[PDB]
Amino acid sequence: MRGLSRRVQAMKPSATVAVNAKALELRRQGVDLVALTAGEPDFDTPEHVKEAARRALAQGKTKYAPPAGIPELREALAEKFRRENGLSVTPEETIVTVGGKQALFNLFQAILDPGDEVIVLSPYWVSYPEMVRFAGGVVVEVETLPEEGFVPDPERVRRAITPRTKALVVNSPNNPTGAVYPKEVLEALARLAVEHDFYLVSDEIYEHLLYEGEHFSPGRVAPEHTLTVNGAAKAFAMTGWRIGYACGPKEVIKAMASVSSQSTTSPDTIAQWATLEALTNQEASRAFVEMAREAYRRRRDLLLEGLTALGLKAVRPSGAFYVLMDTSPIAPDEVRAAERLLEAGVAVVPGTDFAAFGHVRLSYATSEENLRKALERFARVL
Amino acid sequence: MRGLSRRVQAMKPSATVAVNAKALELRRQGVDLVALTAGEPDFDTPEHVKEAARRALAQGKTKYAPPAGIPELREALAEKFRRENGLSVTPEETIVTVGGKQALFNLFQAILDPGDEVIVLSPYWVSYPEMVRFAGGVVVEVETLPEEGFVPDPERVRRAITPRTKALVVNSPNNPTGAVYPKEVLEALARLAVEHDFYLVSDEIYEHLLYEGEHFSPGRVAPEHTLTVNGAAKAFAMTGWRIGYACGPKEVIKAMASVSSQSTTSPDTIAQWATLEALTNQEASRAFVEMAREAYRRRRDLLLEGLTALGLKAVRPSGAFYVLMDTSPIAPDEVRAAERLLEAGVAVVPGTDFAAFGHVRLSYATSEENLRKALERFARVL
Ligand SMILES: Cc1ncc(COP(=O)(O)O)c(CN)c1O
Ligand SMILES: Cc1ncc(COP(=O)(O)O)c(CN)c1O
Repeated sequence: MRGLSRRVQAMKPSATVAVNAKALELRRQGVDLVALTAGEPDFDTPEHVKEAARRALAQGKTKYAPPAGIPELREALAEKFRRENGLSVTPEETIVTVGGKQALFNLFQAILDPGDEVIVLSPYWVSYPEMVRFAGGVVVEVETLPEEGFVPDPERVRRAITPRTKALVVNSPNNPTGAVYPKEVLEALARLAVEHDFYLVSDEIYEHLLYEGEHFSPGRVAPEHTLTVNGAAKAFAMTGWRIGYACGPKEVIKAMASVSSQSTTSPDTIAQWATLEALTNQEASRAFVEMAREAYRRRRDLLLEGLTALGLKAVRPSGAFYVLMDTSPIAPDEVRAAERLLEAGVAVVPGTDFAAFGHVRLSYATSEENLRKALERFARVL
Repeated sequence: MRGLSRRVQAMKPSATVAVNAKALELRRQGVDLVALTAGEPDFDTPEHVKEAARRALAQGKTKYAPPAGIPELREALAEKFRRENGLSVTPEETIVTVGGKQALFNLFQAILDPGDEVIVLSPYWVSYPEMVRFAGGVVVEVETLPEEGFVPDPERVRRAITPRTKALVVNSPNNPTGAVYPKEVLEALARLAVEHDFYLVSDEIYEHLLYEGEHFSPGRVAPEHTLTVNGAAKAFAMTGWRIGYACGPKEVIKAMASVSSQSTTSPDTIAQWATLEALTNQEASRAFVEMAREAYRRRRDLLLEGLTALGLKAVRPSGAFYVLMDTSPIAPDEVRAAERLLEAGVAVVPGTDFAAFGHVRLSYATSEENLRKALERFARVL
């Protein structure tokens, strides 16, 4: 017989991706709207990275790369995790994937048997629950509170652990909250994984878009229980290049490259060499990162001051480029609230699927002009 | 508890990929060996395609593309399947994936429930069985005979159909056999799918590397049951670019883009624009294709004549760039036979995992010099 599988029938395709398409299609309709839905830098990818790509193209580096990635990138990855994060990985405990998303997807497909539980901290990124269930696992949510700055309380987390717990997913800096969890809290979560024997999956793609505090890698504390996921996407404005990377226990990494060989073979060879440049050319990349960070910081402060002045509540973010705004003043719920905003000319992502009810997610990864323009419309809505 | 999943523990990572790494590492050791294991063109990707890429880089086309692919490529895809294959698809029934492999992987994840059977014709490509089982399906093998030119007998196929049959996988031109199935046989297989109500998955990536006969797309006969898989990899020497495409029933295509959104988001944006050029610039691409085909043809004939002279058997291929060679004269089995050849300085892929026992797979996608050099070593082994 014909027909789709149950797993695909159960799955929700990316909600953030979906709302972006809608806001983009509305502008084609000539509709004047300010989109605050983007989850990607407005800056183009730095020139040094583009040159590395042109150089690869010219050198004929267009053939298949190994499932785990070109050796050269793996060595630079080992160096980056070591130098920037304190992790003691070897190139063999490193892997390159089609974006950080495929690092996570291949991760779950490699460690989840049907029924295995995965603890997810809410508000969580739209994709965690979907990937966990597509692999057959069960999502166990542990709540994070705004009054606690959206930082996890390791005690609420311990109370959600069961004999079925296979993994715990931490994301700092956080999407959609923008929170940066303290070293102490991360060490605590890392200890729970060691004590109870399960995997800590640390999603660090926003590590460089930090404005206050410091970035701590739990993998320093629990090295054989931790899988660190990262990527070139946010740090270098390389979202469309599709290059992510991860490190951790050699056996899990080796399992992940196996899934890669039977699905995508390996990521784009040109994009791989381009990324090698972003990582090794420290002077040039550090320069881009410093420049983008200060621009985002400047946009964060601008946005937050405006919300405060309009009497809209929002926990002050310390990383990433998102803000969860309490929509109570606008409507009784995020869906109706997001509808009103769209009608006022501003597109936001409702917090429904992030489990951030009563809130809406804003992105300050656009021009100051757009931010100011959005703030005016918020005003009239109120 | 910690531990890998049972599905990943059951899976065999790509065998062809593995033997290539070994032959490549041996040459680094300074070992003098001729590798006939490659499954990729020796030609670099044509200039027009590289230019389209440079133009995209320069225009800042580095952001996320939609899960199904940039609209422009989908429209050109609809035009290609229509113009080149006789398929009546629309852009909405088209999808771009990270290589043809992800088209197939996402396919099976979207239509296979545990226990669903998928008929696979042997010798089959190493990855079909692995992908089928990773999604929970069961592989039902239907044998193809050398004495019948490795062309499937639709009657043996009908006798393998059961109430559990969800799909049938056809691959023409074929890897590893190089056989090109006749229009009649393809129409017959397409009818079985309609009659018994199941999916026909037609893997056509080698459509342009055809030396004798014509390429028929079964999707013309059973359009609502067929999923045509293809890619830029073989036709344009774009293996490392990771761009594949497929068309078929809108609901299945839409399910495939959903899996993409929760795994890789979308393929490389730069590689997508590069591919748009390969498809629309017909004069330039047609020129590359004609040139490469005649070079492969010239290498096929060279290889085959040499085998014939050494008294080694092999069915004469009409497409792709592989040849299944009967290794009886060399050893009692492909594994021992592949071992002897390696020591004689020639690396081949044993037919074990292709279910082509007693055979070894050779690739004539290298210089005439390499082919001649390999033929000398075959001589001394005998
Ligand atoms: C929290 C989080 N983790 C992982 C990713 C993966 O990103 P990509 O596929 O673009 O690397 C994203 C995308 N922004 C993200 O927001
Ligand atoms: C029979 C067959 N089908 C599909 C593919 C997919 O190729 P790719 O991922 O490089 O597009 C290949 C690779 N050569 C193949 O041999």
